Amino acid sequence: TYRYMHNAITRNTMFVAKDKAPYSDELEQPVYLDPLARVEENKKKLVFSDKTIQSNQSY
Amino acid sequence: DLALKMGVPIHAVLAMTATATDKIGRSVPAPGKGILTTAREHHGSPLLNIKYRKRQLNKRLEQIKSWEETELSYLQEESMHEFLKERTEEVYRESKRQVSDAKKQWGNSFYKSDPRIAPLRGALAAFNLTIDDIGVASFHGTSTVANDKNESATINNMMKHLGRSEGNPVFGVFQKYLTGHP
Amino acid sequence: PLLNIKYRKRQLNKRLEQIKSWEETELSYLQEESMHEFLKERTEEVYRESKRQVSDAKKQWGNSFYKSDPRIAPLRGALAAFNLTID
Repeated sequence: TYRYMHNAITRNTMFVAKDKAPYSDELEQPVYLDPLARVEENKKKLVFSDKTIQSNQSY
Repeated sequence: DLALKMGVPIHAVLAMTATATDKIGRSVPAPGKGILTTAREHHGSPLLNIKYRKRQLNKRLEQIKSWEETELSYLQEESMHEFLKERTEEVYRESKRQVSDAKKQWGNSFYKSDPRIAPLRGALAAFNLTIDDIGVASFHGTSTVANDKNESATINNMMKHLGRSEGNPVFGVFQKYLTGHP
Repeated sequence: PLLNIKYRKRQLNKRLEQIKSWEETELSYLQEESMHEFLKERTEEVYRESKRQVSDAKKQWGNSFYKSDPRIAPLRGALAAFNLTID
């Protein structure tokens, strides 16, 4: 938080709009319908992946 | 309980109610599938059976009555009349609350902790109703191109995810055709 | 005594021991009941159910002990949930 607060106070990037949801339009509804769906790190962004939706590992 | 106590006309049971948001966007008025979460469940169950829940609650109630008897016996050891009255009221209220919490867990909130049981499915199953027992879907039905498409899509997908029998559509009420849209 | 936490704590303690007895009985019954997949699913169910019984016990005896005691106010009981008096 200290890192982020200072980086953004000086670069004027305190608010970073999310361009995309953590789920794609293709995976949106399985994410909605899976209570155990949770984002994971991919391409340095927290997003939903097809492997982690309706997975036996989560249950 | 209160409705029965006052004898008001019980028109229906609000088995479920929920609200949801859609996603990142730049369109405020655009509807979305956010309320599809009300039918969320994991597929990758005796809790859905009521006889199992009923026997669970039965022996929980017998444990509660044993607890009540023990507490009254201890109170016997413990203005003697006023003290006994107050503590007997307490034991009765506490046993009633243990019973109520047991009934809440096993008949009302049995599905809040089960991912495999969706909110909608478990709200219906609290009254031994399957998804097929949802006969009518009072649609928002705003006569809008995006709204009636998206809404039908989410209702259909939630019915399909809830394992509704094929050939068992929900009837769509579109009361706004007559009443307009407030 | 409902305003006293030691009383509530011992109440919850024996409620928890009842819950663990219930868990052991349920696991024993599951032993009688894809055998590996069935056992995994039902063991998950028993663990979740025992966890919820524990959570409901803790809710009744530590969180919502005052919700149906008229003599305990919402403010007084909200404070007493953390052993805090009105002072």
